[PDB]
Amino acid sequence: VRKLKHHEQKLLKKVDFLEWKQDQGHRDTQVMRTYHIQNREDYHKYNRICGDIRRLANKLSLLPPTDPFRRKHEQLLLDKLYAMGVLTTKSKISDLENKVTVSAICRRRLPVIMHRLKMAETIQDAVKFIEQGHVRVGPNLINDPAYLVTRNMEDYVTWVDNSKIKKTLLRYRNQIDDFDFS
Amino acid sequence: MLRRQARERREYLYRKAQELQDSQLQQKRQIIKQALAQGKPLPKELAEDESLQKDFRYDQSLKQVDDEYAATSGIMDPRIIVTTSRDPSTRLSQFAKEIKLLFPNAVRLNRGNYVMPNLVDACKKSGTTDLVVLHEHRGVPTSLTISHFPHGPTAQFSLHNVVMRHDIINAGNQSEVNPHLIFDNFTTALGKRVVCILKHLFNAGPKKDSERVITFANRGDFISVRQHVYVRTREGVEIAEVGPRFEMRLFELRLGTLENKDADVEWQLRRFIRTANKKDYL
Amino acid sequence: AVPSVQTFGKKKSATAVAHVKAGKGLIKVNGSPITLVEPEILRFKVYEPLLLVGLDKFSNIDIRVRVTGGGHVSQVYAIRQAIAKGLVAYHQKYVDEQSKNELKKAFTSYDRTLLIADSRRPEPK
Amino acid sequence: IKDMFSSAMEVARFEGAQIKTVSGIRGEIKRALSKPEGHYRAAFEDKILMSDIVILRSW
Amino acid sequence: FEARQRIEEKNKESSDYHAKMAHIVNTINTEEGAEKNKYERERKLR
Amino acid sequence: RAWDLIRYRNFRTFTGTERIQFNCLAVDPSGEVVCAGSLDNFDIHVWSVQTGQLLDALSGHEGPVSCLSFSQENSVLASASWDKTIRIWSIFGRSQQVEPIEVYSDVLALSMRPDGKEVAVSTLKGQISIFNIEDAKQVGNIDCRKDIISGRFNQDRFTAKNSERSKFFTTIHYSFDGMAIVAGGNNNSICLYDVPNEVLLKRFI
Amino acid sequence: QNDLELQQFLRESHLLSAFNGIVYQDDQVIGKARSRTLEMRLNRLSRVNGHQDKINKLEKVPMHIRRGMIDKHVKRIKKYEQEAAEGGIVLSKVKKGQFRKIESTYKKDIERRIGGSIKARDKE
Amino acid sequence: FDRTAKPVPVITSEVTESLEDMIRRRIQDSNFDDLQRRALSEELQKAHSEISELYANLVYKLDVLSSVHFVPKPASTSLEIRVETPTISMEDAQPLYMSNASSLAPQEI
Repeated sequence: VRKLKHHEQKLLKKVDFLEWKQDQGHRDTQVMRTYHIQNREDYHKYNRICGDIRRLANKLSLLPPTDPFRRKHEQLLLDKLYAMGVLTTKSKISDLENKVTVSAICRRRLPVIMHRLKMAETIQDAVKFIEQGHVRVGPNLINDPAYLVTRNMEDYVTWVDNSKIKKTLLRYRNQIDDFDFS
Repeated sequence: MLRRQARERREYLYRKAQELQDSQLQQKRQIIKQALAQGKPLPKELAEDESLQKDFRYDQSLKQVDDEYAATSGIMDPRIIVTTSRDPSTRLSQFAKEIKLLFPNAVRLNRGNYVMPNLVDACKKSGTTDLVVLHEHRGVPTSLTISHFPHGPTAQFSLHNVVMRHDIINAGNQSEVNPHLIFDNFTTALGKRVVCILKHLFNAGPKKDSERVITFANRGDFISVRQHVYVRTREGVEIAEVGPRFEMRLFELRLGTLENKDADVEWQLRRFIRTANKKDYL
Repeated sequence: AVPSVQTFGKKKSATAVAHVKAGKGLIKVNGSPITLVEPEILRFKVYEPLLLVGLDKFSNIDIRVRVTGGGHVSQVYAIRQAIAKGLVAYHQKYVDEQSKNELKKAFTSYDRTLLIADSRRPEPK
Repeated sequence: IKDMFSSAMEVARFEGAQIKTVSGIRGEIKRALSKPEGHYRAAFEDKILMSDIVILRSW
Repeated sequence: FEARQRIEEKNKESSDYHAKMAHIVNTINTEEGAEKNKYERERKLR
Repeated sequence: RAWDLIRYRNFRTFTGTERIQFNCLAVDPSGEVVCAGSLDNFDIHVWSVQTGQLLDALSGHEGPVSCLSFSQENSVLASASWDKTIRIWSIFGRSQQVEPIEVYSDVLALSMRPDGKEVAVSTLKGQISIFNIEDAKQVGNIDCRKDIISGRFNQDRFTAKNSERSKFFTTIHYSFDGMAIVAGGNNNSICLYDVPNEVLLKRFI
Repeated sequence: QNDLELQQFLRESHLLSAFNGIVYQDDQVIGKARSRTLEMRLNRLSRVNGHQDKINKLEKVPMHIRRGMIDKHVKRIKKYEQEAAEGGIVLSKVKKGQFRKIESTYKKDIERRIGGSIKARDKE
Repeated sequence: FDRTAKPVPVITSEVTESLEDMIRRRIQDSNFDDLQRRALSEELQKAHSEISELYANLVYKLDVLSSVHFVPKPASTSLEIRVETPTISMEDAQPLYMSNASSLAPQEI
């Protein structure tokens, strides 16, 4: 912590007060900084599900390469994860080990969907807006940031009517019709 | 469904770009597949990459109609609108009557004051599959455009030797049974593309004794379309000619609906190039 | 600084923007008064948002309408739609909700196309 | 195109021929116009200009 | 009529000429590069 | 799927062809046809009950079909969807007739009078509009978003006054004399009204 | 010699017996036998044209535990071949610097961590 | 002079005759290009059963995580055996009942 001299750094090399090997390079912290994750245990709650997908993918690739059970369940899991939005392509089954990843499950969260739909300028702005209760999917208002938005369910991410944000974008283009409140 | 169809076309062309980008891994995985099959040594490029083989453990369980028509090929019958250009002449209205009698599951729509954007939107949310827009020149019909609607392709043809069933004689009424099809020498990949376009606007699975047939016979990029009824005699098979005959020539085939003309062109007729008249399905 | 309200009225390709705010009672279409809206046989199509509910609703507010596009009858239908739903939105936001839905009930009993256009067409039979 | 022919019979004789401007813009003559006699309608690779000359190379 | 006849005879002439030139090119390649490589092979022994 | 309540058997199962999940249904009075709508497909699926087949897929909504109901007397189908549109389908007997009624905002919970004359839709504005079916014009509406008790959640950082979570009714129902509407939603008030006078009879916490 | 299924069965007889009538043909081989069998086939195919410094990458093991792994494995090898030598038992013949491949080699997956021979002594 | 494209073919009696006997050959051989209407082993079995229960649990928590907007399982024409019994006995434990029929129809007995 004091920038050890040469004899000290030679004499105690494995000493590190910040980065440990159980930390795994602080990647929970790293991807929760990237996608602005509030609570500490969401990374590991997603890591359990990525481990489920990859455990099944291992145990399913250990079946013989031609039997219809392996082919049906590999294709069925691939279709389910593409439809949910974690996987970005349902083509190859090496996605079920390589491209299945806590960052993919985190890119499917509601503020990241928002920021990619240009509905907020950054992920922290999207977090603030859906905490303030501006965003509804479908009819019903969504209030928490961790909400996972599937591919067919991202067509209905809008703002609530009577939103001040909806009002100011309509009045920026002065398409505001005050009959329907905005 | 505006946003759903826009993002669905977006995801489809993303997946298609990703396929043509990572289609090298398909064929080099094929190389190491046949290297396992017959025990022959593997090249240096496929021998020193360790990640591809430990993906090949997963990928050893991998393995006609094309991407726009593949989802609902024989599952569901088509639904076709036939409409004219705008303020049509009476011989074009007779021809649009004849084309709506050609295709089963086709109706005809009066055209006037219909903008093509909101016409396309009304069709593709009322659930129709194909739109046939017919263009004339002083009675003589000169073009037909077929647009497959869930962001599918448009094939634009010109029509050349048009003789009409209304023009010939009172030879009777048509048949309107689900016909049999004949496609003669559609040999290139553009030929199979045009076949799939022209034949996914007929009902799947006619009767085996369905007594009317309609032929699309390619003769040097000039698809002769005739329609015949038949009755099989003791010595041959007797063909009578019924309904219109023409020659359609594909000059354009692009990959969106009718409204934009910002769609990517799959094929269009290069007319003024130096080697234009030297090849077919050019 | 003033309580003001903006609405839109549309028929085929005409479109009319109506700004309603508190004032002395003047109703002006394209700068000219409302009593100049030609073709002069549909001036009562323009007037019926006023005569259906009384001029005592318009005695305290001033409306202005800007109408572009369309033709003669599409412009008078855009004007009457803009005036009607602008009066409804003003009485919603700055007067009471009971007069708001009394106005909505009166306009909807006359014709709801004062408030909701018929917009996307045809039908592919 | 104005004056390389004197009559619609001449243009009818020469229909479908490939022409080009001096800019190398390739083209094709399509149909003789009716009232001005040697005038015809051609289609080119793209928009030619008013300062061009079309050319029918014959032998 | 003259259009169709002249186009198809020009296409036939070009497709004949390309076959003839490609034939003489790779016959000069094969049955003389074999002798070039034979001379190189019996010159490498010296 | 269909359930005999005599022999306690699921005797019929109807699926589509598109692998969608169904959110509302409606049966015939003369129970030949079942009908169902999804929130991800924009179509209405029409099955015969006697045979099991998929009789039709009605199309024409441009938004997820939120609610279905068959009129109990004249057997006309009324669907209503999040494209701000209620739609009336004459299915039986050679018509294939569609009448779309537009409305001000996106609809959830249509309901149908016992005589089939009128239809009451609940909208996301907070209103209950009542339409004459045969002459497709609005008979009258109730403005209900100010007699709704929307509480404050513990996690949210915006007051119950300014919330847009539950100031609308996701389920409404006619009384059997046709004169009242009970209504409830994602809020802790259920409200009932009398549709001639369009006034709140009573609100229950 | 040019029978492929027979020779594949011959050189994958060891780990089939380590991770098992018996099955040997692909479309019947369940997990760890399948993974190591396919990996062995891919190694044997890729050892022709691929570079020798790139085909057989060892797993990164630290020094003081890889050397102990090697010492205990050589103790197992010496004990096995000494027990067989004082018995009558005829053993298969290895080269000079290689490790004798035994049942613990096939079960413990030891050659991914220690290699087939100490290549520093092979180089020198 | 050279010409750009081949002209449109004139349709004469020879080309209609050739086309018709092409159609006749296809139509008497039924060469029609129509659209066409759309236990194992102990070790393999227990491998299948283990990945089946893994697949079941994973699909359950993926649906709950996805907030049950999902896309359903494809199709399964399964096979159900029902014994005959009173529908009193097919009910819940309470003092009452709802129907005293037998679970099999007369045309099933």
